[PDB]
Amino acid sequence: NKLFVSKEHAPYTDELEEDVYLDPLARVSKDKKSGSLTFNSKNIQSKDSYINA
Amino acid sequence: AMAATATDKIGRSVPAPGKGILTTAREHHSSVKYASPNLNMKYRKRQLVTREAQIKDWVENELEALKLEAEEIPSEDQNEFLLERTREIHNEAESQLRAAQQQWGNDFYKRDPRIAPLRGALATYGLTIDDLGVASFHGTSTKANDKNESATINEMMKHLGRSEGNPVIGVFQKFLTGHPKGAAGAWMMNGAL
Amino acid sequence: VTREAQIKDWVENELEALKLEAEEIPSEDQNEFLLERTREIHNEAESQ
Repeated sequence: NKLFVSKEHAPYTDELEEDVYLDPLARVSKDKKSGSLTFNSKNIQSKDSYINA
Repeated sequence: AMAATATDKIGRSVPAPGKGILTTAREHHSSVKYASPNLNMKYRKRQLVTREAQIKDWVENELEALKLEAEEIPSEDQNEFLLERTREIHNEAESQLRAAQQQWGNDFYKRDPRIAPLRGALATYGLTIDDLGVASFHGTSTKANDKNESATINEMMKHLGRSEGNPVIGVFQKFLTGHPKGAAGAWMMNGAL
Repeated sequence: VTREAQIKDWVENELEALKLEAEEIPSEDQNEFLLERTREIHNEAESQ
């Protein structure tokens, strides 16, 4: 009985809440700490990609 | 020019708002040195007249072909066929243009990360974020809405380069009326006009 | 395929123009500009 797994914390964090909201190339990634999918400041308004698309 | 809706995630908790709309300002500031010419109309104009030629030379190379084709096929039951294809040509040639517009006049920013829809919602008319004179507010008189309906505005101007000293003027059409639950957006979309 | 040619010959006539333009404008802070427009070209060519 574990098909449904209530999210308790979103991928973004309240500190990054809006740093994504109009940085449209924020791809979440693997969190080797958790195995979960959570954003990182290393890929947010990163003009590395913000033009690549 | 722009309209949208937004939300964190699944129907999870109703009574609290948040960032959701800030995504109407998504753009990749990763490198802003080399200007994005797409915002300069002139650039967008040349591309257009350019293809127009292409759209123009295209028909002649096509209508000429109905000659060797549209009467070599049938009897002289001909202009009923020409009109059936010529019309189409003149039409296809049309639609084959008004697609160029939206690449160059309206929908020239959807497929660009480094231009949020909002600049492109306005740059399409030669406007700028610095001309968003006003902002009509949900303005409910809650501790948060008025508090969070106002933060966001800051960012989306803190993020699009609104000139320090170009605030936008809080209109609150609700002190008169109330909260029409689902009617608000009009009352405040009426005012606007 | 017809317009593809048009979409194809279009870039070359455009990328060639970044030559006479993208280094006549600036210093050799160049491929940061090219990449800013070339990318766009390859992209505009796509959407086109």
